[PDB]
Amino acid sequence: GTSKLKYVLQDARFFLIKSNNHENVSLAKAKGVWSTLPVNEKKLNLAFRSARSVILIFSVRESGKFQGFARLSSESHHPIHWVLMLGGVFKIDWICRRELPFTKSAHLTNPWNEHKPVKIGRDGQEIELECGTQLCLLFPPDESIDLYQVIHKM
Repeated sequence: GTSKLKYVLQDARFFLIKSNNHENVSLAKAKGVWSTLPVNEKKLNLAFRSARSVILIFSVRESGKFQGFARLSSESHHPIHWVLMLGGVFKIDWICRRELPFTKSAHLTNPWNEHKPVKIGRDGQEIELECGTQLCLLFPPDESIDLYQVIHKM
């Protein structure tokens, strides 16, 4: 179903994460971690304290797709063999590891990026609540995920 997912996303904040390559997203999916440049690290740490859930939505540049989404479980902390100055490491719990093609989100506009389609945005761009909720609800359901343990972290 979608009910526990909607509960996790209630009053959440959402951020677009852009990566240059698939290897870094695969590592993030395997290890449950992400790292970003200081300008975005400071914004995510502020957001983590400010909201019940902070959601990162991932897209590999040139792939034409999102690769999934995850929820911050910590602020950053200060090794990971990323394919490239970076900040600390955020722990994340994956909510969906399935892909979503940009063609399926063409009806969603992000007010915080001039109402451009939600696929458009620099790494770290915040996605407004309604747009981000609907984007997450478009992903295929990931039946390998149990949101019970995520709910307990809130």
